Amino acid sequence: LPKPTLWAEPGSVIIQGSPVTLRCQGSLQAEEYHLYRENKASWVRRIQEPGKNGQFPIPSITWEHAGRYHCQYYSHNHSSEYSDPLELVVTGAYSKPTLSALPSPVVTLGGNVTLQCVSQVAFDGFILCKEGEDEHPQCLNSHSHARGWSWAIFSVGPVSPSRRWSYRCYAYDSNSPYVWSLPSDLLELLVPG
Amino acid sequence: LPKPTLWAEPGSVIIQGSPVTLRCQGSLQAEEYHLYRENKSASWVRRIQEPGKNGQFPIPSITWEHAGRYHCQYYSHNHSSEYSDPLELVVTGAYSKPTLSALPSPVVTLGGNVTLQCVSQVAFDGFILCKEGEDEHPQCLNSHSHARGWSWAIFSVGPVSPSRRWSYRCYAYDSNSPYVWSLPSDLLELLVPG
Repeated sequence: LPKPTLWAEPGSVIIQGSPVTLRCQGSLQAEEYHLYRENKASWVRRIQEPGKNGQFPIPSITWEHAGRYHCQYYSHNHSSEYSDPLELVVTGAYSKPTLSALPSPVVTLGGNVTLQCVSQVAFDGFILCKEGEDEHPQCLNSHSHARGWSWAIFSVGPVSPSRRWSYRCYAYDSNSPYVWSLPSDLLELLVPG
Repeated sequence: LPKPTLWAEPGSVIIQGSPVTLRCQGSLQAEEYHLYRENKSASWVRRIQEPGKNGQFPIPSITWEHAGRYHCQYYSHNHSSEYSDPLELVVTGAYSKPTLSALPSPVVTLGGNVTLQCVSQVAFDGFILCKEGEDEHPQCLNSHSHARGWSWAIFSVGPVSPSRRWSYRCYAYDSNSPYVWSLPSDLLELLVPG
């Protein structure tokens, strides 16, 4: 039976000391749940019999709150399968990095530009974001699947389209960073209203 | 004397069988031009009358070998301006194609998370992500990083396509603790005329 849906009411990448709630949507005939996982134990909200999901608010958050998050609505008899693991992130812990436009902040119409993200400390993890219109801050992380077999990944958060929203990826080797393979099969993202 | 700046007209990243046309502007005084060259590359040239027109370098049938970072430095009277900031020429479609699989699914809410995956059959190390434009050709973002000193990350993106309120922000975390990012940094906006 359908795995629940779990997102964060205000957002996912939050600043320490900010209100946040973890809303779980599943089958309306839901009586229990399942949350946070890093070592077995759980935050369960046994909702009566209404038509209002099972939220999980927290006024002040901490760094420990940061990790994976998955719910699991339980029925009078039926037990459902887990859902999508949520990536809650708390910011403002270490030394703020620097983002430098290469070469010039001024950029031509449809040009290329190298944005340098630096810091005073050694780091092998960085984030790039973007600011749109009505909506709020949106960032992207990149990780790799080196173990077993190699290929990178592109972790994106709260998306906000306007016109065309399609993604295509490439592949190459460091021997030649300018000569690349053929684009991938057009992947079209789906969004409700 | 001012520094020139070169750019492609049909775009900087193109496929085989497609026309490539680079352009390097400057001052209306100029007379000549200059092209790229690397650790084992070859240099080029073209001559100009006296007044400034456009300065163009064509390669109708594009080819992999032509794939390299470029440079432009013009000539005036007695001196020579400075060689413009390099601009990497990219030729695509050489080998085995990868697949893009938005795990665990492409369907996602406005404010839903998602992880577009690009896995390749052959052990590569350079992967670029490329969202397409409505009338604008796809804007491409590569993610490479350093090693020496104290490692830092650089986001090398292709054609810039400005849309709404512009602003960027940066962040840094540790390997052991990935769900904990540093404080925000300054804001950065890209400048594009009309």
